[PDB]
Amino acid sequence: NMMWWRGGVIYQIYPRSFLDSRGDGVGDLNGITEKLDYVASLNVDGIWLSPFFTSPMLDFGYDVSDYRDVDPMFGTLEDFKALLEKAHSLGLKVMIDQVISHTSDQHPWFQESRQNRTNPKADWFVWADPKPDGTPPNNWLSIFGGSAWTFDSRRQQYYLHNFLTSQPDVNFHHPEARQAQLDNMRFWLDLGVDGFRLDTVNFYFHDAELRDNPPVPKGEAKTLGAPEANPYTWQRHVYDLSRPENLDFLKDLRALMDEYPGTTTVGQIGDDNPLERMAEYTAGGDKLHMAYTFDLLNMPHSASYLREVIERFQRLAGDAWPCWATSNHDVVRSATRWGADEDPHAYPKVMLAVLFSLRGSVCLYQGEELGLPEADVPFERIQDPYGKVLWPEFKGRDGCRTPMPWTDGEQGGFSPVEPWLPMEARHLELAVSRQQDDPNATLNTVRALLAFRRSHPALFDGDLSLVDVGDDLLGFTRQKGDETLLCVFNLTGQEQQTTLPVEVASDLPVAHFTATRDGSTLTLPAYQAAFMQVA
Ligand SMILES: OC[C@H]1O[C@H](O[C@H]2[C@H](O)[C@@H](O)[C@@H](O)O[C@@H]2CO)[C@H](O)[C@@H](O)[C@@H]1O
Ligand SMILES: [Mg+2]
Repeated sequence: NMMWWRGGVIYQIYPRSFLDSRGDGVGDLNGITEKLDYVASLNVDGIWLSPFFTSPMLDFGYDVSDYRDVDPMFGTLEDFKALLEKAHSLGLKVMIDQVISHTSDQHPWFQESRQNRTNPKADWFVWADPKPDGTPPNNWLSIFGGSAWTFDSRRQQYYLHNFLTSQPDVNFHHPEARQAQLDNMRFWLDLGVDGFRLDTVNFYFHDAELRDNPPVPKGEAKTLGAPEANPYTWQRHVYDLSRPENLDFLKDLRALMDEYPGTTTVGQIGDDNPLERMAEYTAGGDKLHMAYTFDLLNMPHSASYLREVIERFQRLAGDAWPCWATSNHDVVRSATRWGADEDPHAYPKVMLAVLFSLRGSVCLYQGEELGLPEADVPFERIQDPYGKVLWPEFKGRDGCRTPMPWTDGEQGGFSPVEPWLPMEARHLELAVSRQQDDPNATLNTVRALLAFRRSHPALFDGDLSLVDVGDDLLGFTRQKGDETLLCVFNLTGQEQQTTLPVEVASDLPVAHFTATRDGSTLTLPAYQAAFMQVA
């Protein structure tokens, strides 16, 4: 089945916070290998591993110094091969992150590049002369704070970095660099991986003319890939990323992926118009297989908003394929980000039902199946550098990166010592051991939802058609050939009622969800979901 990815569910693993098996407080590959049975018990189709490659860990993995090796803190290449084999033996696909838009400054490429203007790798990165007054070439801002340019005295030149200063951006306008990254991907492809999560996929190319970005009109909706307090949201990003040439490169990338049947790619979109960019990137069947945005990774979460997102995406290319995610290593956990003012146990269930019922692929973040809320990390335990620039208006991403609670024992059974990030007390209450045999628990709801999803083709890659179910409900039909399912969701803490826009043949029960269908009237209690078979 070469089309497993088109509708499949992927479980994201953040290597540093999954399981420590070496007793150093940091998660490693062998721990993941140890918990692959649990992962498979989740009824997911595969996994996505955040960067485990050689890195100074300034951005904790996303600042790579060696693309073709495992950082000794996570383990070895052989350990990864073992992980891959065990995951394959359990029927799990293995996707790994690929951070090719920027390297660490400790990467040999940049170490050679920064020496002068004539060295073999001088144009592998984005270098530019200062303005006559000595200031950066343009008004481009780094997401992690300050200018996107940093002066280097060896070359008398600013280098570009959309993120950390220790994360210089790769110059994709230089062909040999692009090809170098392609080969770096071919390495892992030859190892036998099942796919790649493409980090900052729309960031690859920049405007070679280094043109200034226009400011954002005051009172307009800021970009969804950054907090409000970030000055990065003050300007419209048109020249610093999302260049036309990128499309071409995508094709190239796709071609590489096409050399290995069964493989797939999911790109991370960070753009002013994310749905349009995703649809543009995943259409044609000759570029990205799929991609995800920040549309479901932000604050709005009502049925009206979800309807708006779906409508906005359906406006675009019909041959595009979205991947939907409500949580990851960059945002506040959905149980808190979306359901802070909702029921702690009831809301995540129906939210996950919605996520699993959307047309497209799914990214399920580690712990989200347990309904884990965001952890409040104290200032002296902050690890993420992004949490030290906008404090206290923005405290970084460490809250969603606290270690996985396997038991309610010491350190959640994550480590025999104090972990790199502290263990959340609330997470101990929602630990796997406490949750493994609880029928009312979120974990079993996830298992049942995914099993139910697996048993219905319409819920894999069927068409989605919105129906009028009212303001405070989310209703649509999923249709694939023989099957047509009516899906209605109540995301509120109140009982909702509606008249069925279509006629129903039967009810489809799943995971203790309860709704009453009397005549033409469907009634859903708080945080309940209703699946039905359309006549
Ligand atoms: O590797 C740097 C950074 O990139 C990714 O996230 C970015 C995203 O691409 C941007 O659009 C924007 O939203 O900033 C994000 C980081 O806050 C990675 O997912 C992230 O882990 C990494 O730090
Ligand atoms: Mg370890």
